[PDB]
Amino acid sequence: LQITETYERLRASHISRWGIVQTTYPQNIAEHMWRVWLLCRDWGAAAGMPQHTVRQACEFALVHDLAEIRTGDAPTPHKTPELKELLAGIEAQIVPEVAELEATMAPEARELWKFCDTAEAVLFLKVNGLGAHAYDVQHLLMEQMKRRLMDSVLDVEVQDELMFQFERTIKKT
Amino acid sequence: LQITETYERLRASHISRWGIVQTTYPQNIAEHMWRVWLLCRDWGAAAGMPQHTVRQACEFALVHDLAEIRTGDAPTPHKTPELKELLAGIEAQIVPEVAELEATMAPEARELWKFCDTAEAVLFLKVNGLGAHAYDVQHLLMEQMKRRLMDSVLDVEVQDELMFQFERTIKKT
Amino acid sequence: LQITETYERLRASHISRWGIVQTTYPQNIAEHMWRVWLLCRDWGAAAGMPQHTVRQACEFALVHDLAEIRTGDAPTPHKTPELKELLAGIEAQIVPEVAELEATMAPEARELWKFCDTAEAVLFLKVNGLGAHAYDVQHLLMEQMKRRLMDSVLDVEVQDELMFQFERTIKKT
Amino acid sequence: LQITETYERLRASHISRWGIVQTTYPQNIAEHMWRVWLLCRDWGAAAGMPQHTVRQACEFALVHDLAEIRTGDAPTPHKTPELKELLAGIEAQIVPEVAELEATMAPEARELWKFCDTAEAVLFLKVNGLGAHAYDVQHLLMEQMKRRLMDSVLDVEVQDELMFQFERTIKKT
Amino acid sequence: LQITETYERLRASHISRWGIVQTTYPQNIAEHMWRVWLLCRDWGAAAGMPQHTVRQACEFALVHDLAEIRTGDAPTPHKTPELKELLAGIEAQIVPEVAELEATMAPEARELWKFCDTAEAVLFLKVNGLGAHAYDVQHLLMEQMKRRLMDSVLDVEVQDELMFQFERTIKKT
Amino acid sequence: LQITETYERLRASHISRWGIVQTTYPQNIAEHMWRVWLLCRDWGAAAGMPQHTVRQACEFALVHDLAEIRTGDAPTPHKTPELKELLAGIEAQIVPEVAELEATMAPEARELWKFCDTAEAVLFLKVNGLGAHAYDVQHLLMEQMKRRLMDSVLDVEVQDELMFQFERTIKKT
Ligand SMILES: Nc1ncnc2c1ncn2[C@H]1C[C@H](O)[C@@H](CO)O1
Ligand SMILES: Nc1ncnc2c1ncn2[C@H]1C[C@H](O)[C@@H](CO)O1
Ligand SMILES: Nc1ncnc2c1ncn2[C@H]1C[C@H](O)[C@@H](CO)O1
Ligand SMILES: Nc1ncnc2c1ncn2[C@H]1C[C@H](O)[C@@H](CO)O1
Ligand SMILES: Nc1ncnc2c1ncn2[C@H]1C[C@H](O)[C@@H](CO)O1
Ligand SMILES: Nc1ncnc2c1ncn2[C@H]1C[C@H](O)[C@@H](CO)O1
Ligand SMILES: [Li+]
Ligand SMILES: [Li+]
Ligand SMILES: [Li+]
Ligand SMILES: [Li+]
Ligand SMILES: [Li+]
Ligand SMILES: [Li+]
Ligand SMILES: [Zn+2]
Ligand SMILES: [Zn+2]
Ligand SMILES: [Zn+2]
Ligand SMILES: [Zn+2]
Ligand SMILES: [Zn+2]
Ligand SMILES: [Zn+2]
Repeated sequence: LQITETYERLRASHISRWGIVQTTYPQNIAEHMWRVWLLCRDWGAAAGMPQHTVRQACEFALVHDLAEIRTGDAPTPHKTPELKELLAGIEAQIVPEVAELEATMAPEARELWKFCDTAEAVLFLKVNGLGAHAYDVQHLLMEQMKRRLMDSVLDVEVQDELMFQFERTIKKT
Repeated sequence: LQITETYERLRASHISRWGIVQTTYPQNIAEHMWRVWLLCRDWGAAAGMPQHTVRQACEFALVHDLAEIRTGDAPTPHKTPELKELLAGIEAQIVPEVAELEATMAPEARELWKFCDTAEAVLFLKVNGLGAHAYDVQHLLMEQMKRRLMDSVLDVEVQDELMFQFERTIKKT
Repeated sequence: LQITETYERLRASHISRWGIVQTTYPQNIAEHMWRVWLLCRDWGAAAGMPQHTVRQACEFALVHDLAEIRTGDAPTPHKTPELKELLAGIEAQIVPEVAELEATMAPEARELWKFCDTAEAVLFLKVNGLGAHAYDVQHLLMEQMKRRLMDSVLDVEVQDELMFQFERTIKKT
Repeated sequence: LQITETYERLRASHISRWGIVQTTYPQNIAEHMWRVWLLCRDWGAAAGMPQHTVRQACEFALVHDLAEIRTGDAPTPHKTPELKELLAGIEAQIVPEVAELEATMAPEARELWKFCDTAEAVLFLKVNGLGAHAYDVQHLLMEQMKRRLMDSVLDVEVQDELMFQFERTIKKT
Repeated sequence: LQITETYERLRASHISRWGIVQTTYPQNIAEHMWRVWLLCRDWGAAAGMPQHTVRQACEFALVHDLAEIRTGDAPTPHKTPELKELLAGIEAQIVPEVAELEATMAPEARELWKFCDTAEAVLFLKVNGLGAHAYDVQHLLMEQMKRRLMDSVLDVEVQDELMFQFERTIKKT
Repeated sequence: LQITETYERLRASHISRWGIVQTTYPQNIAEHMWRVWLLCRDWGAAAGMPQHTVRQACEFALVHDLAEIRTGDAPTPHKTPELKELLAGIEAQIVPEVAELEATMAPEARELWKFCDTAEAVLFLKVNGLGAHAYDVQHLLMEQMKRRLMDSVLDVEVQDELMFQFERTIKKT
């Protein structure tokens, strides 16, 4: 069950996202993780967050979905609290090193990562989603991203910078 | 959570299989279910199974993966007994009519359907799988299909006809 | 010429539709037939049509394009009366069992199937058509579907239910 | 019915070949016609055919499938003599200028074009065909190409040069 | 370095355009060159340009990007004067016969070809571009095409006919 | 010319590799950079290289191809010394921060990165290359990778560990 080999980790590019949403092509988790990393790096800096916090978010961004090489990527609405509890234990056996990183993340780093993880998905669908359901999902994700950010421990000035940058970015995407 | 609308059921063609395996294109569950239906129809008849049994397998084949419109399609190795128990309850809320059909299926109809469901996957990868992992998955599925068939309640003559037809079919695929 | 083998019938998923129209991906006839079957099942029931009629439409839906495994799928405008007459004889040699089903279909079952066959195509292009020609084809098909329905033997109440459901479905597609 | 507009002729790149054969992507008739043109140019010259003959083959190569913008591309085995007779009249209404060119082609130019048209298809499948049926089609086409060439009016020395070049080309494709 | 073999020239269909722009699929240079050829043929005739000029533009259209089989297709904004000077020498070694044709082209033939080369790209993106950057590129190309045409040696009546036909064509694409 | 905005950097996933090689799909530079990063991380550690060296290789891996968002990805054989000299100056204006990182890299970090950059390409083609040219490119890259490694400043024990891991990985890919 545990992922221990580079040949397995390389299969990040074989793991397709958006399994219940029509898209122009099957996005893989490697391109997703790179883009989330980029957002954490750029937007963490734009928001003036401490370097140690941005570094932690970026480190997690690059590995956070590796368990999906075994589990597959499952749709957000399907990940209820009960399923997430079961998946957390399974994922900790698959990638214990990722579980350890997740357990060490500071709340501010976690909230930067989560904002960027959802933002990347909205940005992806803006270009590559097809049809009414995909459009609804894009907009639902954007609402969820904003609600989570607003209720988070991030300072309001940081929240505002993240939304400033998100909106500038999506307009040009 | 429950799927009640035709516009949702049409999204069977938006649900991608093989989320952890490299393939030439993203196969959807609609084409999968049609092909499983075809195999149940043709191979149930070739094996001389009673018409009522073949009909039940075929009816289930056409709807059996509909819950994935909500849950996504998850990889076989990930569906452990504990996860399947949780998924069974969730899936019964998503598509109660499919759960009712599953609970009424005769063992012989279930075993025909399961053979055909796995055979379809092997046949798909024979053409459309890419790389060493996909090749291994194709062959693992074929071994699992044979083991399940051999240990099933189907008469040995039926088992042999199903394997006769499977092998003739894959040679020409 | 006759299709007699399961390995050939499985090639339904190798037969590409929309050969003269730009689309986001090549839809095959297996996913098309599954979706037409679904529409016949759901919309026949919504319209209160007799169970025997809906069953006949659904049975035909699952096999109706099998001859295309040999002939290819040809564009609707190209299928003039003279070509259709020639194709009918060829198709009857390719899939005599499908020709027999077609010759037994009740008019109401035929009109349900034809409505759903065209509706599926409109719905597909709504999501997956690309460019001005594809848009025109989508809208032409919708006009043809409505005209055929209005001139059909189906009761006006059935016609209205079919259009009610079609319009609700396409809005959400 | 007649194609008269550049916007319609540009849809050559919207017309997909291989409608009954699994391929890695949907090849269009524009890339096909360019490649057939290239083969006529290069192999006609290699074979020492008169410039006027090579020019005629090349001119036809660039337009020969334009009627498919209306008719679709249909599979070779389906084009029986009776269907071809009907299609010839339809195609002459669609693209009268192409029909006029075809009626003026010298036999040697026609045989160069036909060799190259089939060779291009073999070469395409060598790279992009998927599965056993596609492999069989590739090899059937190669046999048909050779038989037609051997029975043609082309001098044996020309036949041999065409096969010399075909075999060198496919080895490196 | 020099391209001398048909198997290499056939790789025109392996050379992907739009390497920095999101598109629905990877357009190759063979389909591009066919479409540019078509535009030169049709629009040169519509504009009443001399047959010898249209022929020269068409001949160049069919081969003009062959060096990209070695160099790759590079984005227009990246091709600065300094890079183009270096590329011109490299391309002349790759395809000396294409360089010779380019050096013989009459200015009016060159301007017809260049208009059509850019028009084809705009028309392609109209259908197949995805996202805001692709939209901007489509519109930038259209502005560049118009500016080059207006400043060219082509008579104003020819310029107007080319724009008349371009606008009619894109409206229907 | 300079890339300064997150919306531009996100277009890493819009930049297609393998522009002159047939592949099953268009790989983008984001998935490439993630995979190169992974190889640097895993294989640098397996080889016992100092943490500071592996970190530097990994940092560069994640950004090293960003200039291609403007320049496009060009084929290795085309990047002659003269072209690389010109590109180095252009790329330094596009992404000065990447040029600064490149100029600070220790030789051992550079050689780890270069090994992994080429290995990733071989591994990609092993799964996704199509046809004889792609096969030749895969094997040429593997020979180039080995020659560069053997002539590098890396200790022989490090070279051997890198080849040990590469060969184990490709066998399972
Ligand atoms: N509302 C939604 N409906 C369907 N799919 C969704 C939704 N939100 C996110 N996703 C996708 C994105 C990833 O593939 C996966 C979560 O990482 O789920
Ligand atoms: N061993 C396996 N590894 C990865 N994927 C697999 C395996 N077996 C089946 N599948 C896929 C097929 C369906 O998408 C889904 C089950 O219906 O899982
Ligand atoms: N007006 C039209 N123009 C082009 N293609 C069309 C049109 N109507 C239907 N189709 C397609 C759908 C199927 O592939 C096939 C008929 O089943 O034709
Ligand atoms: N034996 C065959 N089976 C299936 N398809 C075939 C066969 N031969 C040619 N083709 C395809 C190539 C074009 O799409 C079209 C003829 O131009 O038919
Ligand atoms: N402004 C632009 N940005 C990005 N890509 C562009 C632009 N203009 C043209 N192209 C593409 C089309 C061909 O692939 C190639 C030139 O033949 O460059
Ligand atoms: N020999 C070769 N022929 C063609 N393409 C090649 C070759 N080697 C590498 N590549 C590709 C990989 C990247 O897209 C790009 C370099 O990063 O060039
Ligand atoms: Li999807
Ligand atoms: Li997959
Ligand atoms: Li199409
Ligand atoms: Li095909
Ligand atoms: Li692109
Ligand atoms: Li490529
Ligand atoms: Zn994620
Ligand atoms: Zn199934
Ligand atoms: Zn149909
Ligand atoms: Zn042809
Ligand atoms: Zn060009
Ligand atoms: Zn690189």
